[PDB]
Amino acid sequence: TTTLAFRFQGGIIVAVDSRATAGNWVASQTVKKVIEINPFLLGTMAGGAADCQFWETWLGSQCRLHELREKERISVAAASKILSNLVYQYKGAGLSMGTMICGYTRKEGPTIYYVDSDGTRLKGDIFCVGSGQTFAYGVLDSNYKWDLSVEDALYLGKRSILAAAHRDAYSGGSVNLYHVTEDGWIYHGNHDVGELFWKVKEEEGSFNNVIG
Amino acid sequence: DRGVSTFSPEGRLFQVEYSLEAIKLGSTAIGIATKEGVVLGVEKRATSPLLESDSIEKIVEIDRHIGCAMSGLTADARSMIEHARTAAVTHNLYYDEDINVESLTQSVCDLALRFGELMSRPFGVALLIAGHDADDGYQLFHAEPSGTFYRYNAKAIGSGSEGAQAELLNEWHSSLTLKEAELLVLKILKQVMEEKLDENNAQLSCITKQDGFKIYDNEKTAELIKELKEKEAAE
Amino acid sequence: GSRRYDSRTTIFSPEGRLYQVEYALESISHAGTAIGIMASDGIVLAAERKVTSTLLEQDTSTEKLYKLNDKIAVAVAGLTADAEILINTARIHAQNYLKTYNEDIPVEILVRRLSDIKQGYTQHGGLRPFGVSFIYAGYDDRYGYQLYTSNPSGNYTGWKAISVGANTSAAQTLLQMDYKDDMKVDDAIELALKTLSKTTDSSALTYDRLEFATIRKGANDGEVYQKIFKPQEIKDILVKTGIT
Amino acid sequence: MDIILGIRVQDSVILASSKAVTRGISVLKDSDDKTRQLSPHTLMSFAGEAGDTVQFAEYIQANIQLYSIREDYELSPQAVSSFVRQELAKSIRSRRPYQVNVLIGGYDKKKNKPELYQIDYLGTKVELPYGAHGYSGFYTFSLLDHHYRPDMTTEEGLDLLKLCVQELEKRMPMDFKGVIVKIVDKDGIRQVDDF
Amino acid sequence: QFNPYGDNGGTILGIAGEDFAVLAGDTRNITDYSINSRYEPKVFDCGDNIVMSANGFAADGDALVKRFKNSVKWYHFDHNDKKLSINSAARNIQHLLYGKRFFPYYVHTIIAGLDEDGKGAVYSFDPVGSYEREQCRAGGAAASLIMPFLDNQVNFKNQYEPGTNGKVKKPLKYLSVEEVIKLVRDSFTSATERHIQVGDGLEILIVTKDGVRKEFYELKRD
Amino acid sequence: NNYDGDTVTFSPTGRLFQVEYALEAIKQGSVTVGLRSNTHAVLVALKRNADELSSYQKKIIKCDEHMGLSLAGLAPDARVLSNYLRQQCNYSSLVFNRKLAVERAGHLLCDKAQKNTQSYGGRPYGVGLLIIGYDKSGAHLLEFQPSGNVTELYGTAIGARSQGAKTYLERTLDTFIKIDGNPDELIKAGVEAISQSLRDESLTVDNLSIAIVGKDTPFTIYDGEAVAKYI
Amino acid sequence: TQQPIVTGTSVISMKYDNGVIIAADNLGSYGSLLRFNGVERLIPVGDNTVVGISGDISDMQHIERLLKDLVTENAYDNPLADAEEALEPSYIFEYLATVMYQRRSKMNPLWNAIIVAGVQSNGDQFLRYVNLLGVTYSSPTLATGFGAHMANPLLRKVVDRESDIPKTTVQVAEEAIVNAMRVLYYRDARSSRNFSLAIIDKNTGLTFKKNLQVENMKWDFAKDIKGYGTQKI
Amino acid sequence: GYDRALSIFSPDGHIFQVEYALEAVKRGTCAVGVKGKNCVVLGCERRSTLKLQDTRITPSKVSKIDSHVVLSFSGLNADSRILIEKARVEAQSHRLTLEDPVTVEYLTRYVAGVQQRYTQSGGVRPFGVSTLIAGFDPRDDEPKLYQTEPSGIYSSWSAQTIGRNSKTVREFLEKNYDRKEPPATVEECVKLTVRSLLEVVQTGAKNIEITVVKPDSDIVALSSEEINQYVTQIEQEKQE
Ligand SMILES: *C[C@@](C)(O)[C@](*)(O)[C@H](CC(C)C)NC(=O)[C@H](Cc1ccccc1)NC(=O)[C@H](CC(C)C)NC(=O)[C@H](CCc1ccccc1)NC(=O)CN1CCOCC1
Ligand SMILES: [Mg+2]
Repeated sequence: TTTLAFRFQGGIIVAVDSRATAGNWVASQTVKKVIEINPFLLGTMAGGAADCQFWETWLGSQCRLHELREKERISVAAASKILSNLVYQYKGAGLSMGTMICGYTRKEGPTIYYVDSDGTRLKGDIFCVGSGQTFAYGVLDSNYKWDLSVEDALYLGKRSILAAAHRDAYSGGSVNLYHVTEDGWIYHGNHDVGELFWKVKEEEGSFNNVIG
Repeated sequence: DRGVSTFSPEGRLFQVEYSLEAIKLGSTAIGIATKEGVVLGVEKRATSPLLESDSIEKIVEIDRHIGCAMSGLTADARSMIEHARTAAVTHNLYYDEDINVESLTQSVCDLALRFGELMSRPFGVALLIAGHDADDGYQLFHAEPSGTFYRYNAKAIGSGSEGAQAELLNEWHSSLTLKEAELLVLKILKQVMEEKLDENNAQLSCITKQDGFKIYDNEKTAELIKELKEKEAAE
Repeated sequence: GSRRYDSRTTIFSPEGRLYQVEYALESISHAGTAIGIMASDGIVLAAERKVTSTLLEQDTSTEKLYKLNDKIAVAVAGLTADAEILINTARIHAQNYLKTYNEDIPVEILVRRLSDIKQGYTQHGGLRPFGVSFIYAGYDDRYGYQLYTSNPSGNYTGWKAISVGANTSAAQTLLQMDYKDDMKVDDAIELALKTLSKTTDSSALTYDRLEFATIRKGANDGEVYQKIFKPQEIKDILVKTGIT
Repeated sequence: MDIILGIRVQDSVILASSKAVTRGISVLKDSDDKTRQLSPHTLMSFAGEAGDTVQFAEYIQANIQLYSIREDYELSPQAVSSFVRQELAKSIRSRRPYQVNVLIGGYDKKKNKPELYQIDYLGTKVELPYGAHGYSGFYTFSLLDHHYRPDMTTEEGLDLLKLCVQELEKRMPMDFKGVIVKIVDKDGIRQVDDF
Repeated sequence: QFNPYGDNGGTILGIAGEDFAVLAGDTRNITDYSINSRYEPKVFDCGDNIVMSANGFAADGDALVKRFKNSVKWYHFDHNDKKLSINSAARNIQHLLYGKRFFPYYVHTIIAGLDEDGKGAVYSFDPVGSYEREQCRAGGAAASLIMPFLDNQVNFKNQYEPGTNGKVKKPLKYLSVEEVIKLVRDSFTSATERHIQVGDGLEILIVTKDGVRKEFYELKRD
Repeated sequence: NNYDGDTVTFSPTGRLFQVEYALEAIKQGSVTVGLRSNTHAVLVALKRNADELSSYQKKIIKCDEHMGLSLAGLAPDARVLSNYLRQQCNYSSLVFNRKLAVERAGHLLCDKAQKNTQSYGGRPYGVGLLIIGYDKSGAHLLEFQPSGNVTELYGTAIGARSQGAKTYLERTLDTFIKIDGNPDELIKAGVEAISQSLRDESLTVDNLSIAIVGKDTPFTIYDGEAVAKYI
Repeated sequence: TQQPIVTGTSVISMKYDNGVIIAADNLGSYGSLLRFNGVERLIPVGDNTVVGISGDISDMQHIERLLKDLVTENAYDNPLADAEEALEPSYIFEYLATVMYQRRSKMNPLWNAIIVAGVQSNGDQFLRYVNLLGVTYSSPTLATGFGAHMANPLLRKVVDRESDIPKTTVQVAEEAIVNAMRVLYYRDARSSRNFSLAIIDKNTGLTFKKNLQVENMKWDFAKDIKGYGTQKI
Repeated sequence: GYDRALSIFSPDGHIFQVEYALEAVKRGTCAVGVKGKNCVVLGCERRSTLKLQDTRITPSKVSKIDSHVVLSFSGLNADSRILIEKARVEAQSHRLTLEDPVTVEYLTRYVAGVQQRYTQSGGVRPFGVSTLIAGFDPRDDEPKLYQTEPSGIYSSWSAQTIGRNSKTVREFLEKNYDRKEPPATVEECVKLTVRSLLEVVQTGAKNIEITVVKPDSDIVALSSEEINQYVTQIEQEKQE
C-alpha cells in the first residue's frame, strides 16, 4: 500500500492509494484507506486490511465516547495514543498496522502522529507508510518546502502516490486526496491512475522511462 | 432486618416503591413530544446563591439523536448515562446505524432490577429519555427504577409532577409546534417551581431530526421567558 | 438465611459515628498506659504492664514495646494479639520498601500504611476492627525524630508528646504542663516516668511493672540506636530519677 | 533505538541519545528524544525494542511522579534506580518481557553528588563514571578509559562527549542522525540545543 | 499433527444491478480429488431480502451462515421486528469474522441484496472481516479465472469508444437481469472447463423488491 | 407474619409467603386470555395505560416462529423469562434442528422459577405467563405461575377480574374447541371471553392486543388498526 | 490433538425409492494388525435411524454412549417419546455435527467419519455425512475412506442424480451395496470379509442384517499369472 | 465475600447511611473555599483541643492531587486518605493516556463517582467525607472551585464552606461575596477567607491554615506569622 501525510504552511495533506492484494493477486483497486473519524480527524490505513478497518473504526467509537463524556473534541495526541496503547496490548499476537492519525485542534494546531503494530508512536511533519513508502519519500522529500500553495501541496501529495503506484507492484488503483485546515478536512477527489498517469506524463514531461 | 428483593403483601418490591419516594423529592423535569421535535426542560434548584448554577447538569446528551433529563438522586444517574452512551455507540459500531430510541431505553431499564445480595439497591432517579429515529419518529420515554418504561406524548417527573401532568393533560394536542412546546414547558415549570423562574435556575433543551440534541443557551431561554410573559399578559 | 445474625460492623449511627470504632476505643481506654515523648536528641517510650504477678517471667516478656525495624518502634495499647497481627504486617511493609528502593522506610509512610489497613476494617468486609492504638517512635533522614499515634478508626496524627490507653486525659494534662521544646532525652525519661507514677491505678510504680525504651542518635559516630531496657536497667533508672 | 551514552563529571551527569528512528528500510524520524524526566533532578534515557521503550519509560515516569505527589518529596537517584531495576527484574520472567535498556542520570541533592546508573533489560544495575548501551560501548568505553578524570568540569565533559560522537560517526555503520544532549546538575535538567 | 482446516472447493459470484442483485454459486463439494456431493447448496436466503455465501472450508462456512441467520433472528427480537439493512448486515458480519481473528473462519464471504434506496448491492469479505461494497465480486477456487472477466464485462475495463483514438472510455451502464444471468452462466461454464473443483451444477439466487427467486442450471460433471 | 421475610422459610402450616406475595402481583396485573382449537391457538390481552398521554404497556412477546406468550404482573420478569425461552427455543434449533415442544418449554420455565423459591438471597418471579404454540403434536396452551406450577389447558385467563373470562370459556369449551380452520372465529371467541372480565372500560383500538399461532400460521401479534376488525 | 489407534475402515450407503441402505465391515485394525474381528460399526438409534461410523474405535464407543444417552434424555417428561416426539435422523445428525465441529474447534477432535442414514416422519429419505473437521454434506450415495474412492463410482452408476432415486428398488440398491463391499475386500488392505448391513424403509421399517460375508469371489485367473514379465513358469 | 446491602432506601425515600455520612461531615473541622479573579484560596480549621502536637509531621488538611489541583475536606480523616490516593492515581493515569493533566471538573467528577459507587455497592458504607476541590485547568487562567459530598453529587461554587458551623460561615460569605466583582488580588481573597473563618474559629492564628493556589501550578501554603498578620489587620479595622 502507499499512504502519506505531511504538514505545510496551509495545513496537512493526506494522500493514499486504493489497492488491496492477497500475495500477487490484486484483490481490489477501490479500497478506502482513509477513515473520517470526525470533521477534524483522519486515519490512514496500511497493513492488514481487517486489522486496519476494524481497529480504526473502533477508534472512531472511542473518540465519539470521549466527546460525549468530556463535552470536547478529542485531541490528535489522545486519539493516536488510544490506538497505540490498544495495539501494544496485542503485541506479539501478529496484528499488522501502519497508520497516521492526522487532524487539527485549537490547542495543538495541525498535527500528524505515526502509529504502528509493534507499538511505535511518533509525532512528525512528514510520514510515508506502506510497501511503497520509499517511492513516495523519493518524490516528496525533493519537492517539499514548508511554504507550498494549497494547490501545489495537493499536487505533490497526488504525484508522490502516483510515483509509488507506478514503481511498487503492491500499490495502485487510484489516489484519494484530503486537505486538513482550521475548519476541518476537505475531500479533493478520487483520481484513477489509469487516466492520471498519462495526464501527468504529457503535462509534466515526466515518466520518460515509459513507452507513451 | 429483611431482604432487599422482598415482596410486600400487596405484590410490590419494597425497595422499588421506596426509591419512587426519593424521586418525588427531586427537582421537576418536563418533556413534550411533537411532530417538529421533542422538548426537555428542568428545574435546576440551586441550594445556595454562591453555587454556580451553570454547573448543574440535569439535562444530558446520550447520542446526537437521543437526549436525557433526570429527577431524584442525580448522582445515581451517572452510571445509567454511561451505560446509555456506551450502548448507543456500541450499536453503531456493530450495525453502522443509529440505535432506536426504544431499544436504548430498554437497555437502560435492564440495569434497574439488577440488585440484591450486582448493586446493593435500586436506582433513586427517574429519567426522561427523548429522541428521534427513522422508524417511529419523535419519541419520549419515562424510565423508572422498577425496570418499566412508558412512552408519552408529554410527561412530568419530580416534586411538581402530578400538578404538572394535569396541566399537560389539557394543553397537549397532536398539532403542537416546537415553539409552542418550548413555551408550554416554561409555563408549567414556572407554575410548579418554588423560586421565580429565570434563565439561571431553569434550563431548556430539544431534539430535532436536522440539528440533533441541543441544550439551549441562557440567552436563548431568556428570550423565550420574555416571550411567555408577554403572551400571558396579552389576555 | 444468615442476615439474621449479622452485627453490621461497618455502619454509621444516626449521629454519624462508627459504632464499632467507638466501642473499640472504649476497650483501649482500659488498657495499660503508654507514653511517648520526643526530644531534640532522641525519643522515649514508656509503658505500664497490666498483669502484676510475682510468677510472671519478666525478662523474656513483651506485651507493650515492639521493634518494627532498626529505626522504628511501637508502644501498644489494647488487645496484644490484634497488635501482633498488625506488627508483623508493618515489619513486612518496611522490608518491602527496603527491597524496592534500597533505603529504610520513612516513618510516616509506614504509619500511613498501617492506618490504611485499620481504616479498611471500618468501611468494608463486615469484620470487627482491630482493638489497638499504637504510639510509633521513629527516625529518618527527612524529618528526623518523629512520634505518631494511630487508633482503630485508621486516623493518625503527629506529636511532641502523647499518651494512649488508660488515664490519657490526666496524662496529657501533666505532659502539657512540664514539656518544653528545647528538652533532652534524659529529661524526657524523667518526665515519662513521673507522668506514669502519678496516673497509675497501682499503689506504687516498680521495675516489674514497666517496659521502657529509647531511640537515640547518640550511638558511636552519628548512628541511631534502639534500646529496649532490661528489668535491672529499668530498676536503675527508677532509683536515678528518685521514684523508688 | 540505537545509541545512548552517559558520563558523570564533578558536578553533573550528561546524557547523549541518538535522534534516528528507523523502521526496516526507512528512517522515519531524525529528531526523536529518547528520554523522560522522572523527577526535577533525575533523567532516564532508553533504548531497545520498538513500542516497549516508550511504554516502559512513561510507566516509570508516572510511578515516580505519583510518589512525588504522595510524599511531597523527590526520591534520590539511587532509590529511583533501584525501583527501575526491580521492575525490569520482575519483567524478565514474565509472559512477554520489556526489551528495554536504560541509563539513569541524577543529581542527589542530599549528598551534593552526580550519579549515573546503567541498567539493562534483565535488571542488571551498575553505578558508573561513564556508561553506554548496545554497540556504542564497544567504541566509547576505550576512549573514556583514556580521557576521563573524575574532577572534570561540565564543559570538559561535553568536549569528551563530542570525541565519543565523532568516533561513532566515523566507525559505526548506521546513520544515527546525531544526538540530543541533556545535562543534569543541582539546578535541574536542561537541553544543550547546539551539538 | 491435527489440522483443523480443510478445502471444500467451490466458487461463488455476486453481481449488483440497478434494482436487483444476484448471488451465484456452483453446487459441487470436494475434498482433494474426491467429489463429496454434486448438489450441496452453498448460497442461502438469510431473511430480510439478504442472500449469503461463505465459500472455502465448508464447516466454517456453515458455522458463519448459521451464526448470521441467528443474528438476524435476534436483531428482530431486540429491535422491534426492524428490517436489517444490507449495510448493517455487512458490519455485523465483520464483527462475527474479526471475533475469530486469531483462529479464523477459513472462508470468503459474499452477501447480496438491496440498499435502503432500493439499488442493487454486493458486499465482499476476507477471512478476518475486512469488507467493501462493489458492483462485482467472485470468490473461491476459480475467483482468479472469473474476476478479470467481470472487470471487463460488468465494469467495461480496458474498453474504449471506437474511433476516439483511446480517450473516451466505454460509458458505465447498469445491466438487465437477463444480461447479468448470461454473464453468470458463461463465467461458470468457463470456470468449469479450466478448474477441476468447479462443476456439477449452478444455483443462482436473484434478489428484487418482490423477494428472492431461484434458478438452477446443469454444469459439466467431469 | 414472622415467616414471610424471605423465600427460604416455610410457615408452620407449610406455606411459602414470598411465593404467595409474588402470586398477588399477578392478580393486580391487567387481564389476559388464552384459548385454542385443534388447528390454532390464540392469545388476547387487555393492555393497560398509565394515563391518557401514555402508551399502553405491551402484554404479548414472541419467543419463536411457532411459540409465544402473554404476561400479567411484573413486566421486567416476563422479559427475563421470555428471553430464557427464546434462548431454549434457539438452542433446540441450532443443536438438534428441532422446534422446541410446548410441553418441554413449560417444564423448563417451571424449573427456572423453582430455583428462586428454594435458595436464599433471590426472590420469586413476580409474573404469570400464558404460553401458546403449535408443535409436532398440534396446538397447545400453557399457564405458568411463579410458584413453578405449569399447566396445559384448552383455555384460561389470568390477571384482575380473570374469573369472568375463565367461567365463559368453561361454558364455551365444547364450541370453541371445534373452531378448526377458521382463525377469525377463534379470535372472536377470545375477544368475547375477555369482554366478560371488563368493567367500566371497553375494548378500543389501542387498548386491545391479539396474537395467533397455528397449522400454516406463524406466531404473529396484531395491534392498532389491525384489531379494529374484532371490536 | 491425538492420533487414531484402533480404527475402522469404510462405511458405505445410498438412497433408494422407499428408503436408505448403509453398510460397514466388522473389523477394528491396530495399524497393519487386523486386531479385532467382531466390532459392530453400525449403531441403530430407535427404529428409524442407523449411524455408521469409521475411524477411531475408542471415539466411536464414546459416540455410541452419547447416542444411547440421547434416547434416555428424549424419553424424559415426554409422553410422545415413541410417537410424534421420537428422535428423527435429522435431529440425531445435527447433534453429532454440532459435537464434531465443537471438538475440532477446541483442537481435540473425535477422529471419525460418520454417516447418519434414516427415514423421517413424512417418509423422506435422510442421508448425511459428518467428520472430525465438522464438514457436512449430503448426496444420493455417501461413503467414507476407501469407499469414497471405490464404492461411490459403483453406487453412482445406479443413482447418478436425484431423479434416479424413485426408479431404484430395494433389491437393486442392496445388490449394488453388496458388490461394493466385495470390491473393497479385494482392494482395501484394512478391510474384512465379514460385515453388517442395515435397511431403513418407510413401509417395512428397520431391517438389521448381521454376520454377512463377501461371496462369489473371483480368484481363478490367479493360477495363470506367473512372474512379473519374462518368467514363463 | 461480605455482600450485605448497608446503603438501602427507607419508607420515606431516604438512604439513611448516606444521610448519617453527612452527619460525620457536620462533626468534622470547618473548611472553606473562596475563588478570586486570578486565584483560589482554601482555608481550614485546626481544633485546639490537641496541643503538644508536632505540626511538621501531622497530616496537613489541604492535599495536592497534582501540581495544579488541591483537595481539602471535612469529615473522617481516615476516609479522606482513600479518596486522595485514588484521585492522585487517576491524575497520573490521565496524564499517561491523554497526555494532558486533569481538568478540575474531571478530577471532581472522578472523586464524586467513587463516592457514589460506595452508596450502591454491597458490603461497604459511604465515605464520611465532603471535599472542596480547587485549582486551574491546564493553560487556563479561570479559577475553579468544586464541592463533593457522600451521596456523590458535585457542583461548582463561587465560594463555599463545609464541616462544623458551616451554616454560619456560608451566611457570612453569602452577604460579603459579590459575583459582579470578586476579590481582585491574592491579598483581598486571603483576607475574605480568614475573615470568614474568624466567625467560627474563636482563637488567634494557630487554628487557621491557609493555602493559596494560582495559575500554572503555583501553590503555596502560608506560615503562622503570615496568617497572624491578616488576623491582626482584621481585628484592628473591626475596632471602629
Ligand atoms: C496493498 C498493501 C501494500 O498491501 C496495503 O498495505 C493494503 C492496505 C489495506 C487494503 C488497508 N494491505 C493489503 O492489501 C493487505 C496485505 C496484507 C495481506 C495479508 C496480511 C497482511 C497484509 N491485504 C489484506 O489484508 C487482504 C485483503 C483482501 C484480499 C481484501 N486479506 C487477506 O490477504 C486475507 C486475510 C489475511 C489474514 C488472515 C488471517 C489473519 C490475518 C490476515 N487472506 C486471504 O484472503 C487468504 N487468501 C485466500 C485465497 O485467495 C488469496 C488470499
Ligand atoms: Mg506497480
